[PDB]
Amino acid sequence: SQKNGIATLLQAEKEAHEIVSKARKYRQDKLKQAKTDAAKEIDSYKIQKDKELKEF
Amino acid sequence: QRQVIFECSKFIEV
Repeated sequence: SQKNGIATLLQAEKEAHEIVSKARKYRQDKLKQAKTDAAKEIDSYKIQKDKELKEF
Repeated sequence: QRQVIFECSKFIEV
Protein backbone atom coordinates (compact mmCIF):
# COMPACT_ATOMS: atom_id res chain seq x y z
CA SER A 1 0.00 0.00 0.00
CA GLN A 2 3.04 2.29 -0.25
CA LYS A 3 2.84 2.77 -4.02
CA ASN A 4 -0.85 1.89 -4.00
CA GLY A 5 -1.48 4.95 -1.65
CA ILE A 6 0.87 7.32 -3.62
CA ALA A 7 -0.95 6.07 -6.71
CA THR A 8 -4.43 7.21 -5.35
CA LEU A 9 -2.90 10.58 -4.18
CA LEU A 10 -1.55 11.10 -7.80
CA GLN A 11 -5.20 10.39 -9.26
CA ALA A 12 -6.87 12.60 -6.77
CA GLU A 13 -4.56 15.50 -7.77
CA LYS A 14 -5.12 14.84 -11.46
CA GLU A 15 -8.93 14.83 -10.73
CA ALA A 16 -8.62 18.26 -8.93
CA HIS A 17 -6.66 19.65 -11.87
CA GLU A 18 -9.44 18.83 -14.36
CA ILE A 19 -12.26 20.11 -12.07
CA VAL A 20 -10.40 23.56 -11.78
CA SER A 21 -9.62 23.44 -15.55
CA LYS A 22 -13.35 22.97 -16.40
CA ALA A 23 -14.48 25.98 -14.43
CA ARG A 24 -11.77 28.06 -16.13
CA LYS A 25 -13.11 26.88 -19.58
CA TYR A 26 -16.75 27.60 -18.29
CA ARG A 27 -15.78 31.19 -17.62
CA GLN A 28 -13.95 31.34 -20.98
CA ASP A 29 -17.16 30.20 -22.71
CA LYS A 30 -19.22 32.83 -20.73
CA LEU A 31 -16.99 35.69 -22.11
CA LYS A 32 -17.71 34.52 -25.67
CA GLN A 33 -21.54 34.26 -24.72
CA ALA A 34 -21.64 37.85 -23.48
CA LYS A 35 -20.43 39.02 -26.84
CA THR A 36 -22.87 36.86 -28.68
CA ASP A 37 -25.93 37.77 -26.90
CA ALA A 38 -24.90 41.34 -26.96
CA ALA A 39 -24.26 41.36 -30.67
CA LYS A 40 -27.94 40.46 -31.19
CA GLU A 41 -29.46 43.06 -28.88
CA ILE A 42 -27.60 45.85 -30.84
CA ASP A 43 -29.02 45.12 -34.28
CA SER A 44 -32.63 44.89 -32.88
CA TYR A 45 -32.33 48.43 -31.58
CA LYS A 46 -30.70 49.40 -34.91
CA ILE A 47 -33.71 48.27 -36.90
CA GLN A 48 -36.30 50.14 -34.86
CA LYS A 49 -34.36 53.49 -35.12
CA ASP A 50 -33.97 52.86 -38.92
CA LYS A 51 -37.78 52.36 -39.12
CA GLU A 52 -38.85 55.51 -37.24
CA LEU A 53 -36.18 57.57 -39.16
CA LYS A 54 -37.70 56.27 -42.41
CA GLU A 55 -41.24 57.13 -41.11
CA PHE A 56 -40.00 60.71 -40.89
CA GLN B 1 20.36 13.71 -5.56
CA ARG B 2 20.75 10.34 -7.26
CA GLN B 3 20.11 8.51 -3.99
CA VAL B 4 16.92 10.41 -3.11
CA ILE B 5 15.57 9.31 -6.49
CA PHE B 6 16.71 5.69 -6.02
CA GLU B 7 15.18 5.58 -2.52
CA CYS B 8 11.91 7.25 -3.55
CA SER B 9 11.19 5.29 -6.70
CA LYS B 10 11.59 2.21 -4.48
CA PHE B 11 9.06 3.62 -1.99
CA ILE B 12 6.49 3.97 -4.78
CA GLU B 13 7.29 0.50 -6.19
CA VAL B 14 6.69 -1.01 -2.73
